[PDB]
Amino acid sequence: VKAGRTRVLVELGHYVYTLHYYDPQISLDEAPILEEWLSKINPAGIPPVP
Amino acid sequence: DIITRPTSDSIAAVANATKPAAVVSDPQSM
Amino acid sequence: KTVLSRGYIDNAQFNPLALRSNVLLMLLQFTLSNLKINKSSTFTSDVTTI
Repeated sequence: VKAGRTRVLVELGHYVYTLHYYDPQISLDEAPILEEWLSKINPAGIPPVP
Repeated sequence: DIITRPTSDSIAAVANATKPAAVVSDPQSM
Repeated sequence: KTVLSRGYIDNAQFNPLALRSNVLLMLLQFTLSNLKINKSSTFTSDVTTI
């Protein structure tokens, strides 16, 4: 997915969402945020979507 | 403060049994 | 080596001429060992996604 070769659709009914505000003048790659989010998913529950 | 109560012990026990590791060391990512 | 084997055969052998009796006794012990009541226990549901 990180490479431009795959697109994934995750079917969620409803979920808690959180969001971060960045500066448009600062280039960045947002992969670490998702990886952190993935790092805390388990069959018991999930953290809020960033 | 908020109202919250511990879940029944039986449920907690079985729930904690099935908790796979989220991140694991795999020598392959190609 | 339940019977007919105490002081007649070696520790590393088995009597081939008394096989039926020994097998029968072994099964009898197998049977007697399982005489129990399958008691119930605490059933519960799982909140896990599985």
